[PDB]
Amino acid sequence: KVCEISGKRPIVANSIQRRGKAKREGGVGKKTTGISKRRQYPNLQKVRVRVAGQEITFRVAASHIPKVYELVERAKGLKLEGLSPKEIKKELL
RNA sequence: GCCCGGAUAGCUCAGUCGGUAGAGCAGGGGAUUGAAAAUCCCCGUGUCCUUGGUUCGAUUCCGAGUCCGGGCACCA
RNA sequence: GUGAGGUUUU
RNA sequence: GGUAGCGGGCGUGGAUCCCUGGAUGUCCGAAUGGGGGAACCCGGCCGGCGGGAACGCCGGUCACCGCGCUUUUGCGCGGGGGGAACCUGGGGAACUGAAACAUCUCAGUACCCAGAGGAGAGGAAAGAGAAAUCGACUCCCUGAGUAGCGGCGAGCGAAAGGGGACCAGCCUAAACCGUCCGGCUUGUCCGGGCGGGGUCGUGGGGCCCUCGGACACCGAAUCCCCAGCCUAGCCGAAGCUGUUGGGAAGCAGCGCCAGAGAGGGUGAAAGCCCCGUAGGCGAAAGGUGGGGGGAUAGGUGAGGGUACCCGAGUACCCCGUGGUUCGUGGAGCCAUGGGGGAAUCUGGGCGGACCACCGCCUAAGGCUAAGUACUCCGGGUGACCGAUAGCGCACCAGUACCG
RNA sequence: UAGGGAAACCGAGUCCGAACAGGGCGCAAGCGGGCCGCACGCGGCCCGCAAAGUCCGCGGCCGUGGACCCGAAACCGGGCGAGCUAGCCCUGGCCAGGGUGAAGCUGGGGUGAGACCCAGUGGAGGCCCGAACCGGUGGGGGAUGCAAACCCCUCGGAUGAGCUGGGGCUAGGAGUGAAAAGCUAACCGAGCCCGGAGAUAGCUGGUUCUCCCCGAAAUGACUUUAGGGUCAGCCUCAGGCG
RNA sequence: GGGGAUGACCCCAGGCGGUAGGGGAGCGUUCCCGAUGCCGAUGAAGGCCGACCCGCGAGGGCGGCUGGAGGUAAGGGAAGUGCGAAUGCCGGCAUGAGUAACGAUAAAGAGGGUGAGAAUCCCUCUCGCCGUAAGCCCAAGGGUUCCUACGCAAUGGUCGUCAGCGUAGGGUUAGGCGGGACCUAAGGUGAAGCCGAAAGGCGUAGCCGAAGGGCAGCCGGUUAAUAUUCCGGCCCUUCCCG
RNA sequence: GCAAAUCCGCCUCCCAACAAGCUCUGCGUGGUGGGGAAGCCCGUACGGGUGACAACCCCCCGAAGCCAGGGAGCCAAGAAAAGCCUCUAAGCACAACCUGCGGGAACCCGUACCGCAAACCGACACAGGUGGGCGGGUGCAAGAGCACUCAGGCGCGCGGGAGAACCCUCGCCAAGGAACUCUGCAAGUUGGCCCCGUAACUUCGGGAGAAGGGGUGCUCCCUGGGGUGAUGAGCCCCGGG
RNA sequence: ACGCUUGCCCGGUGCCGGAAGGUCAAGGGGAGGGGUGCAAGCCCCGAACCGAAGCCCCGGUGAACGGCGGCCGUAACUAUAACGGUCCUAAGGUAGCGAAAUUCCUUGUCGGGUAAGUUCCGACCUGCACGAAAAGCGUAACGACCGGAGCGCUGUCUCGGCGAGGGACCCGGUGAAAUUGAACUGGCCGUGAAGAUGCGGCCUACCCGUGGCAGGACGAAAAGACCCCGUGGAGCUUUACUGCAGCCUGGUGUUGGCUCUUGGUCGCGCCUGCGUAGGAUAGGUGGGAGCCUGUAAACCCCCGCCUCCGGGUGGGGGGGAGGCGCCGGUGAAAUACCACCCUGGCGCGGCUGGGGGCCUAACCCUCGGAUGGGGGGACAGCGCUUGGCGGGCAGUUUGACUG
RNA sequence: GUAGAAGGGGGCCUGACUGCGAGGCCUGCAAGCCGAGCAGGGGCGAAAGCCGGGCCUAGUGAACCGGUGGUCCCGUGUGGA
Ligand SMILES: [Mg+2]
Ligand SMILES: [Mg+2]
Ligand SMILES: [Mg+2]
Ligand SMILES: [Mg+2]
Ligand SMILES: [Mg+2]
Ligand SMILES: [Mg+2]
Ligand SMILES: [Mg+2]
Ligand SMILES: [Mg+2]
Ligand SMILES: [Mg+2]
Ligand SMILES: [Mg+2]
Ligand SMILES: [Mg+2]
Ligand SMILES: [Mg+2]
Ligand SMILES: [Mg+2]
Ligand SMILES: [Mg+2]
Ligand SMILES: [Mg+2]
Ligand SMILES: [Mg+2]
Ligand SMILES: [Mg+2]
Ligand SMILES: [Mg+2]
Ligand SMILES: [Mg+2]
Ligand SMILES: [Mg+2]
Ligand SMILES: [Mg+2]
Ligand SMILES: [Mg+2]
Ligand SMILES: [Mg+2]
Ligand SMILES: [Mg+2]
Ligand SMILES: [Mg+2]
Ligand SMILES: [Mg+2]
Ligand SMILES: [Mg+2]
Ligand SMILES: [Mg+2]
Ligand SMILES: [Mg+2]
Ligand SMILES: [Mg+2]
Ligand SMILES: [Mg+2]
Ligand SMILES: [Mg+2]
Ligand SMILES: [Mg+2]
Ligand SMILES: [Mg+2]
Ligand SMILES: [Mg+2]
Ligand SMILES: [Mg+2]
Ligand SMILES: [Mg+2]
Ligand SMILES: [Mg+2]
Ligand SMILES: [Mg+2]
Ligand SMILES: [Mg+2]
Ligand SMILES: [Mg+2]
Ligand SMILES: [Mg+2]
Ligand SMILES: [Mg+2]
Ligand SMILES: [Mg+2]
Ligand SMILES: [Mg+2]
Ligand SMILES: [Mg+2]
Ligand SMILES: [Mg+2]
Ligand SMILES: [Mg+2]
Ligand SMILES: [Mg+2]
Ligand SMILES: [Mg+2]
Ligand SMILES: [Mg+2]
Ligand SMILES: [Mg+2]
Ligand SMILES: [Mg+2]
Ligand SMILES: [Mg+2]
Ligand SMILES: [Mg+2]
Ligand SMILES: [Mg+2]
Ligand SMILES: [Mg+2]
Ligand SMILES: [Mg+2]
Ligand SMILES: [Mg+2]
Ligand SMILES: [Mg+2]
Ligand SMILES: [Mg+2]
Ligand SMILES: [Mg+2]
Ligand SMILES: [Mg+2]
Ligand SMILES: [Mg+2]
Ligand SMILES: [Mg+2]
Ligand SMILES: [Mg+2]
Ligand SMILES: [Mg+2]
Ligand SMILES: [Mg+2]
Ligand SMILES: [Mg+2]
Ligand SMILES: [Mg+2]
Ligand SMILES: [Mg+2]
Ligand SMILES: [Mg+2]
Ligand SMILES: [Mg+2]
Ligand SMILES: [Mg+2]
Ligand SMILES: [Mg+2]
Ligand SMILES: [Mg+2]
Ligand SMILES: [Mg+2]
Ligand SMILES: [Mg+2]
Ligand SMILES: [Mg+2]
Ligand SMILES: [Mg+2]
Ligand SMILES: [Mg+2]
Ligand SMILES: [Mg+2]
Ligand SMILES: [Mg+2]
Ligand SMILES: [Mg+2]
Ligand SMILES: [Mg+2]
Ligand SMILES: [Mg+2]
Ligand SMILES: [Mg+2]
Ligand SMILES: [Mg+2]
Ligand SMILES: [Mg+2]
Ligand SMILES: [Mg+2]
Ligand SMILES: [Mg+2]
Ligand SMILES: [Mg+2]
Ligand SMILES: [Mg+2]
Ligand SMILES: [Mg+2]
Ligand SMILES: [Mg+2]
Ligand SMILES: [Mg+2]
Ligand SMILES: [Mg+2]
Ligand SMILES: [Mg+2]
Ligand SMILES: [Mg+2]
Ligand SMILES: [Mg+2]
Ligand SMILES: [Mg+2]
Ligand SMILES: [Mg+2]
Ligand SMILES: [Mg+2]
Ligand SMILES: [Mg+2]
Ligand SMILES: [Mg+2]
Ligand SMILES: [Mg+2]
Ligand SMILES: [Mg+2]
Ligand SMILES: [Mg+2]
Ligand SMILES: [Mg+2]
Ligand SMILES: [Mg+2]
Ligand SMILES: [Mg+2]
Ligand SMILES: [Mg+2]
Ligand SMILES: [Mg+2]
Ligand SMILES: [Mg+2]
Ligand SMILES: [Mg+2]
Ligand SMILES: [Mg+2]
Ligand SMILES: [Mg+2]
Ligand SMILES: [Mg+2]
Ligand SMILES: [Mg+2]
Ligand SMILES: [Mg+2]
Ligand SMILES: [Mg+2]
Ligand SMILES: [Mg+2]
Ligand SMILES: [Mg+2]
Ligand SMILES: [Mg+2]
Ligand SMILES: [Mg+2]
Ligand SMILES: [Mg+2]
Ligand SMILES: [Mg+2]
Ligand SMILES: [Mg+2]
Ligand SMILES: [Mg+2]
Ligand SMILES: [Mg+2]
Ligand SMILES: [Mg+2]
Ligand SMILES: [Mg+2]
Ligand SMILES: [Mg+2]
Ligand SMILES: [Mg+2]
Ligand SMILES: [Mg+2]
Ligand SMILES: [Mg+2]
Ligand SMILES: [Mg+2]
Ligand SMILES: [Mg+2]
Ligand SMILES: [Mg+2]
Ligand SMILES: [Mg+2]
Ligand SMILES: [Mg+2]
Ligand SMILES: [Mg+2]
Ligand SMILES: [Mg+2]
Ligand SMILES: [Mg+2]
Ligand SMILES: [Mg+2]
Ligand SMILES: [Mg+2]
Ligand SMILES: [Mg+2]
Ligand SMILES: [Mg+2]
Ligand SMILES: [Mg+2]
Ligand SMILES: [Mg+2]
Ligand SMILES: [Mg+2]
Repeated sequence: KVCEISGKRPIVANSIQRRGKAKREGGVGKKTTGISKRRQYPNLQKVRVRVAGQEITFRVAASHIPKVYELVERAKGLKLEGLSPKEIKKELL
């Protein structure tokens, strides 16, 4: 799925397996022996954030783990202790 | 094709961690046992892989591989 | 407290 | 109404018909009070009716999601679904071609999903590429089947520049400043929304000093008005006689008009029998108004000092990938799935491994008309057809019929 | 209109090369030609629209496009179907009649007590015979039939591993399967409908008016190739030699 | 090759079987320039003939009959341009041929009536068949096929006056019967929540979901067609009001 | 009882205890109402008057149906929720609930016909298939089987001649009895009930209805009973001589 | 189902276990080189070494896949095998059956059944080519299964006949079907693509029908259902190829705090060499007549240090001119003065590489009413990357000449 | 085919060269083979002359992708790689 902050999507990518040592390191070269479609995913991980309303769980990538904890200090001057444990979620940017 | 361990007597094998070497068969007669089997005894078969070198030497150590194998590639 | 690779019938 | 037939009534006091604005518009259908096997059933609240408490009906409101206000209640603004073809993004084949065939081609095509449009996408250079050059973007013709890629086989295939259609450029965060709120050490600072301040490569901009003068100019893509166009239409020249025949428009005589001798109908073959073509008028009302006049928002300058800021897990490196002609080749650039990981103009990216010089441009935020594709629909044309043609249907057709 | 060379680069020359040896590429060779300018080297001229090429038309052929037409077995994408059939879940219904007589119970015999035996009672079985019912073993008819799976007789189970009504779930490289590769809407070694797709076919068939002139071949050299191909041989047309 | 009046008209010599093919010359059809024209009721295209004329031909002229309103030179062009074959297609009509069959071997016969027409329609008297149905009542399913009156255009495997066939008019009456305003199982949808590129897929509470549970009606008559509904007797249920 | 209870569950019980009381069904009787034939006249059809003041009594067989949530046995262990009964939370106790007495209201859809076929599904008025219930009587021991026949329908929607070969179905046959054929394939015999008898072998059940046989009709007399009815008179059943 | 058993061998393969050892990926590490720049710097390689899974190797596993022999001589001729010698050997089939659903020779041989038996039954074993859980031999009951025999009875037959109904036949009514080049369609003998109604010769035959047979029209149906070809298409298999699902595994993110001993380029330091032939704690060698020495020697008493148990080398606190080697002695080599690195027990400079023990907040599971308890615990799962297994799946290929 | 050496023996050398190659055999094409002669510089022989492998016919493999030396030709703005 999509990240909650950045938005990195699971992209498709070919898995081009081949056989043969290369040109400058060998004799002939690299011949492609088979191609197949492939489904690359991101590091979608869960993290708990202790806000005084509710301990919210997120879904964020490993390259954006410090974006969440950096985003707590940005999300500290906003309205704390909201009237429901769900409205704290979508009000991050 | 780099690397890995070796080629010993018709047969296969006792080996060195550098100063050693072969035992068994289709074989002839043989103390034996009161003239019976062969327990046991002489006995027919070493370029110890081809070759170069520390070395008193090479029947044994080390270097390239011609001899055969497993993994590893690479083959337009 | 100790002894047999062990035998065959003319 | 097609559309006959019986039986009735309307119209100059303007009937029928056409166009525009309205009202009603049962039920289903995004369906949306709820259920539901679509065109059915059952309700809640507020008013009314039937003698009306119990029963029924009518008129409003009651689905979900994202926003602003409302501290919760609730009120306003949008979205859901469909659309012949087109466009963008995310997935995505196989037969065929290589006279097999797995890389490749077919092809990022058919097809599936999402949203928007009368187009979409793209767009104001971290561009292009050799000339110190061009200067947003889109489309056509060239360049050119060229350079290139490719079991270097099949085959795929640019870009630069030029001639053209069109031409519009902008907005915002950052440094600095004012209010309010949040954490709280209520210190002298942090975090967020608003108001001024900035949109740059000739580097721009914040603060301070000097030159000052704008109170003059530009100007929308926003708004207002209007020319014009569309949804109904109107005016609009000119001929008779006799004969064959059932029928004259033919034929014979004398004529007429032409800004109209296109077409169709008229018992047959007509410029002068009719409807209209030439040409000119026509809007009360509703749409368009890219065309043209006005208004506003918004823009306007030079030197010195300071080096505070110029788009963060981002540039860059490695592995795995897609696109450009680039299939891993010397493999650049554009985005990145993962790992490491800064700087803010003495900072960076690019000019095809790479190093130095020399040139171009500021990425990591967003918007943008015009030129381009297509025809459900409107009309005109056709060396287009004429009921086995043409769309599947010229006819009461996506019907009868099959499943 | 200038071409060589892989390019650099050079140019009526270039390249191979030390080279003017030698060779491969092009080059100039003269068509209409009063050209007598009066030097028979004639320089080049009236001058055929040409050596010399381009643009358009009309034909033959070819490549990419479906490319003379018809016809597959198949592949992929999106969906429709478990009202037939296969399995299963929930809820109901069906099984006439007759017999054999298990476990237990009661009574009697037995001994010290049982175990054990007999009689009655008892009515369970994937029991037996046999109806509706679900099936089709064997025979006959039916064979453009009554029927795109029947009819007459005989049959196996018929209290169950049973039969069946109603509401559902499972699906195409998948479902289900007491397992045959059966069934999945009358045809299943991978359904049906649409689209790619006018797929491909060196494989069959067909290919429409007339007249005239010439006229073949079934051979050779090669191909994961022998029924098809490329070149040559054979034929025809046009332009030149004679 | 020649006379070369260049004659595109006649002499001389040679040749004229032919598939796949190569080449040359013509005919016919749709439309277009010619066409603001010409032909055409004294008769156009098309249809049926010709023993007529021209042409080696595809064919073109002319004459007669039918037809009732279009056709188009000469010279050219563009083709959706010439059919007998493709187990081609579409529509018609043949052969098979007055042939097989006429649909369970349960079975018909006779007298009257209607009617133009009767083995087939209506009535009566005999005979046969089913009678755990070939009888009756419901749920499926079908959707006016039910009844009456008038008829045989078409249908009934023959006829038919009849018809489940056509035209018209009627006919289905519910507090108590079966469903909803009651509930639930398998299963489906689905607040919260979870997962997945999107379409979407799981999923608590709750909702839907039945031939399952609960709930108050029995007997007889009436029409050509309605009956636990209409009516006669008789008994109950739910809710509201005093 | 994811408790709030006087309700339910558990433990202490003076008692009752195979019972009785109280509630829930079915049947009979029951105020009363309806039906009332076969046969006969009028009969076009349809059917109508009828024959009555109609009778409407008794006996037996007897269900898979009702009481029902009965009883016994067995393992494979045999749904949910709603109505209704009861106790309470917030609330209300001038309310609200229950039983009577009188008066009102009861809504939307189905309703015809065929429904084991001519109207459903099979291109057809198709010898196929289609769920549930009633599905009579007599005899065969019984029975939804067989044969016939009540009520109800039907003669199957092409017939009439002759009575060739040949096809299908059926019946019969001197003598042989499987000799035909790949094979007793097909056809035929045995067949139901009661009574004697029943082998090899075995997992002791079975084989087994083994194989083999005898009887079955009708009339009269005597007699054992059982059920209902009353103890038997009457009526059904099992028999024996 | 059940009675008796599952005997032989682990060589190939599958599987399990393996802290010894070989190979190997990403990666870590990096001597030594290359390009460029005036250099500072930047960019490429890079051999040593470390580095899992997997493969190789060892053992086990046969109610795992899988198989289970030949040859020469010997007993009163024959026969043997029960005995003696070989192995492509891992191993040579044991019990129990056997011309059998197995047997080619074969109808093997004998006996029963019949008069006649290629079938059947019971044995013989000469098992091409039974066989022990792809189970071996029997077995009460049972089977719409197959094979054989007998019995009473039957047309099934020798050998047919007769009768009945529904068709067939005639008449009245309705009235198709596939096939079809046109047909005015004779036989024989020859020819013709090699099987003649049509061609040639001879013979026969008036035209047209009705009922029947099916010998012909190479009759009809289906574009052979057998065989071959197509570089046709599918289903299935495998140690045929390549990928994928899935599984194992190193690195890395999620993912942390500590501790123990081990590892690598690692020589600053410790003091390690005795098969040894003589005097031996004798390393190969380099100087080898000087220095241990009065800044505290010698028979051996200090003594940490290691040890093959002999013994030597450092702190030397009390000694007091004596230790004795270059040669002789050993030999493949001569020290005692200055150390060149191997052989090693060992302190540490660079990174901790791996293996354990504890806590745990991340993460996961779980508990009635869950911002809180319990357990696992930085492991699992998940992403990227690397290597291996992998017909479970998919795309595929498997040639041609050929009397 | 060869003794009027190509056969056997001895001396000296590597022409078992580099750039070409007129004219041909054969062939569909691709290939295969003979090659007098020119230049440079050699070997043998005093010279004339011969030597561009083997007495001859078989002893092999088109193309593409790459490896090792030289050439310094191109090398993507410039100089280099
Ligand atoms: Mg990171
Ligand atoms: Mg003795
Ligand atoms: Mg009108
Ligand atoms: Mg009128
Ligand atoms: Mg009127
Ligand atoms: Mg009027
Ligand atoms: Mg008006
Ligand atoms: Mg309107
Ligand atoms: Mg309304
Ligand atoms: Mg609704
Ligand atoms: Mg809905
Ligand atoms: Mg109100
Ligand atoms: Mg009111
Ligand atoms: Mg009122
Ligand atoms: Mg809206
Ligand atoms: Mg498109
Ligand atoms: Mg895309
Ligand atoms: Mg493909
Ligand atoms: Mg291909
Ligand atoms: Mg492409
Ligand atoms: Mg939309
Ligand atoms: Mg849309
Ligand atoms: Mg536009
Ligand atoms: Mg646009
Ligand atoms: Mg846009
Ligand atoms: Mg845009
Ligand atoms: Mg910009
Ligand atoms: Mg351009
Ligand atoms: Mg321009
Ligand atoms: Mg501003
Ligand atoms: Mg007018
Ligand atoms: Mg006018
Ligand atoms: Mg007139
Ligand atoms: Mg006119
Ligand atoms: Mg006139
Ligand atoms: Mg507007
Ligand atoms: Mg405009
Ligand atoms: Mg700064
Ligand atoms: Mg690339
Ligand atoms: Mg990039
Ligand atoms: Mg990234
Ligand atoms: Mg960069
Ligand atoms: Mg660069
Ligand atoms: Mg249109
Ligand atoms: Mg049409
Ligand atoms: Mg017509
Ligand atoms: Mg339909
Ligand atoms: Mg030349
Ligand atoms: Mg020239
Ligand atoms: Mg089913
Ligand atoms: Mg159903
Ligand atoms: Mg049974
Ligand atoms: Mg029944
Ligand atoms: Mg069956
Ligand atoms: Mg059958
Ligand atoms: Mg059978
Ligand atoms: Mg039976
Ligand atoms: Mg039975
Ligand atoms: Mg069934
Ligand atoms: Mg599919
Ligand atoms: Mg599968
Ligand atoms: Mg399955
Ligand atoms: Mg089927
Ligand atoms: Mg199929
Ligand atoms: Mg096709
Ligand atoms: Mg295609
Ligand atoms: Mg071809
Ligand atoms: Mg000729
Ligand atoms: Mg040719
Ligand atoms: Mg010529
Ligand atoms: Mg003449
Ligand atoms: Mg002549
Ligand atoms: Mg000719
Ligand atoms: Mg020809
Ligand atoms: Mg036409
Ligand atoms: Mg005229
Ligand atoms: Mg006329
Ligand atoms: Mg015409
Ligand atoms: Mg006429
Ligand atoms: Mg055509
Ligand atoms: Mg035709
Ligand atoms: Mg035909
Ligand atoms: Mg006849
Ligand atoms: Mg006949
Ligand atoms: Mg006939
Ligand atoms: Mg007949
Ligand atoms: Mg009959
Ligand atoms: Mg009669
Ligand atoms: Mg009569
Ligand atoms: Mg009469
Ligand atoms: Mg009759
Ligand atoms: Mg119905
Ligand atoms: Mg119907
Ligand atoms: Mg009707
Ligand atoms: Mg009538
Ligand atoms: Mg009629
Ligand atoms: Mg009729
Ligand atoms: Mg009449
Ligand atoms: Mg009717
Ligand atoms: Mg409901
Ligand atoms: Mg209601
Ligand atoms: Mg419900
Ligand atoms: Mg409920
Ligand atoms: Mg559900
Ligand atoms: Mg769902
Ligand atoms: Mg119900
Ligand atoms: Mg019910
Ligand atoms: Mg409950
Ligand atoms: Mg009814
Ligand atoms: Mg009725
Ligand atoms: Mg029934
Ligand atoms: Mg029917
Ligand atoms: Mg019928
Ligand atoms: Mg029927
Ligand atoms: Mg049935
Ligand atoms: Mg009797
Ligand atoms: Mg009886
Ligand atoms: Mg019966
Ligand atoms: Mg009767
Ligand atoms: Mg009848
Ligand atoms: Mg009849
Ligand atoms: Mg009939
Ligand atoms: Mg007869
Ligand atoms: Mg007889
Ligand atoms: Mg007899
Ligand atoms: Mg016989
Ligand atoms: Mg015989
Ligand atoms: Mg039989
Ligand atoms: Mg009784
Ligand atoms: Mg410099
Ligand atoms: Mg340097
Ligand atoms: Mg540096
Ligand atoms: Mg059975
Ligand atoms: Mg017979
Ligand atoms: Mg019949
Ligand atoms: Mg007839
Ligand atoms: Mg013949
Ligand atoms: Mg003839
Ligand atoms: Mg003849
Ligand atoms: Mg026949
Ligand atoms: Mg722990
Ligand atoms: Mg925690
Ligand atoms: Mg813990
Ligand atoms: Mg981990
Ligand atoms: Mg496969
Ligand atoms: Mg393929
Ligand atoms: Mg000589
Ligand atoms: Mg050549
Ligand atoms: Mg030689
Ligand atoms: Mg560059
Ligand atoms: Mg450069």
